[PDB]
Amino acid sequence: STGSATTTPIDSLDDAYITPVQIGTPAQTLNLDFDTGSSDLWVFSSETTASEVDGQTIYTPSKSTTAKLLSGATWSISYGSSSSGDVYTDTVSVGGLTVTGQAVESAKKVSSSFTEDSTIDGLLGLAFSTLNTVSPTQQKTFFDNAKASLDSPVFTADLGYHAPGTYNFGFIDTTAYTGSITYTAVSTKQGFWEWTSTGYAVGSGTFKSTSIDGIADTGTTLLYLPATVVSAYWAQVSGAKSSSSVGGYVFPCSATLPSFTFGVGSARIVIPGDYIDFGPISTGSSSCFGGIQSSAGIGINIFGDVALKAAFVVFNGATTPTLGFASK
Ligand SMILES: O[C@@H]1CNC[C@H]1N1CCc2ccccc2C1
Repeated sequence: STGSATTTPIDSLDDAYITPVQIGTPAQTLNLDFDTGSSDLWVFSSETTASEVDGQTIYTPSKSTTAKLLSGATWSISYGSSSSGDVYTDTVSVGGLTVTGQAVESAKKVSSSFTEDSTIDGLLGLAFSTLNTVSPTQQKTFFDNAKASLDSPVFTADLGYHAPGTYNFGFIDTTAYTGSITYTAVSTKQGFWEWTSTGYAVGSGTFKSTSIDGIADTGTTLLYLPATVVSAYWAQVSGAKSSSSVGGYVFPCSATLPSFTFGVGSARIVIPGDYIDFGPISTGSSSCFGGIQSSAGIGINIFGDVALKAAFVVFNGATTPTLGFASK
């Protein structure tokens, strides 16, 4: 089997991407944030504290004839945002691919950042099932449950810049990229799609060969890299500065940003400069927020949407997982 669904930016800045998901019988369609950095499928629900719902579409398990409460099971996750609740099993379909018995984690509580984002109805985790938070019996991701049925045990992320994109399950659309796909090793030891980039370049500058361990994380907006790398990037933008009050590098909105290249083996993925502009820091300001930021406070480097949307990305869930990147 295969599935294919369109993913859409939630706003004009590509702050996140939503993908429609059918849950239950009859179907209840929710728009979920597909997150390759986490492993829970959780949703706003009829159980969510009413004051914490502000425009989201909710899952109502009592209206699904296939929903079954998973007795004694709870979940709780933190990303500074958080959410928690109880657990149903139900039928879940993405893009025509159906899993029966998927754990659907129904929120009783969500933090303010989720409440304040009316466009995101929950998350669909695509990291490794070792990170799933359900207790006392951990549950499998949608991809893990689907994998044996898929034509090939893979999914692909093709995120658009200011444009729609696609998540495919079970096949690699050879028309969606240029050149070849370069595959690179993955460590699953921390439960992530963790890999090592071979280096970087800023604009038209020389490529610096250096190992950068990080995660391919569709649920993170920005590109978080070591302080040395990030300083080298912003040094090429006249007037850019790290702002303690804003919480990262900012730059004059009138600037033209250079591209940023990252290495995948001997291959190179070029992020156009415009992908790195996250707009005014507050409405009407002429200072803009940068899309490449230091990972120093995080403890891991994160190839978030800024990086991934410059590529066609293969999440290969074969017995030894790998990641593939192609230009597009
Ligand atoms: O918010 C992200 C969306 N995808 C998963 C979430 N992860 C990313 C990795 C990470 C590393 C250190 C501490 C927290 C986190 C949160």
